[PDB]
Amino acid sequence: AQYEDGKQYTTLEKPVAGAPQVLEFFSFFCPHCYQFEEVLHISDNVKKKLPEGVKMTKYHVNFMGGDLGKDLTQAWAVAMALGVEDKVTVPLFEGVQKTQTIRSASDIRDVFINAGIKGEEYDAAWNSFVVKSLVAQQEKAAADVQLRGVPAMFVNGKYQLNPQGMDTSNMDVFVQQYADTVKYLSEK
Repeated sequence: AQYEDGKQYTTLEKPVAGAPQVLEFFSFFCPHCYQFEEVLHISDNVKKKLPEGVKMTKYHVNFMGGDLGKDLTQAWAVAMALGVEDKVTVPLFEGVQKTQTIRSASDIRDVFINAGIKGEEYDAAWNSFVVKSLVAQQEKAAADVQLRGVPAMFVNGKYQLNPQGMDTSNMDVFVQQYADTVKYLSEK
């Protein structure tokens, strides 16, 4: 064809029932994720081309950066609860990978505070049970797909984006190609 299994995507030999339609996994420790977010804006360009009535889900993972990694997964859960993903994603990435000023849960908190979230409000969420189930989801969803690497995108629990089998000479072209593949899989 033009879109072949094993080429721009792979198929899960054990499909996942009830999965979010589009599901993306990242880590703030993950350099390609930094690239995916900061330079390419993958998640944004995928949105731009998805049909809609399509919901997009992004989760963080634990298996990178040990103790801090989990803290980051809890923090991302807080981001989701307060609806502030848009305001912390960049400063988290740059705190972890660029400036390297994030070394403790407290430093993570500083990003939120500087992003305008209120101390009381952050700590509240941080410890809230709603956040606890949101950590659970992120771990469950990753668990439901054998996830061992990031970035990673899944479409309806049956197809996994395979960016390695796509052209990278031109950034914009890689993104378009990525995005369109997501559309195609969406329509499958």
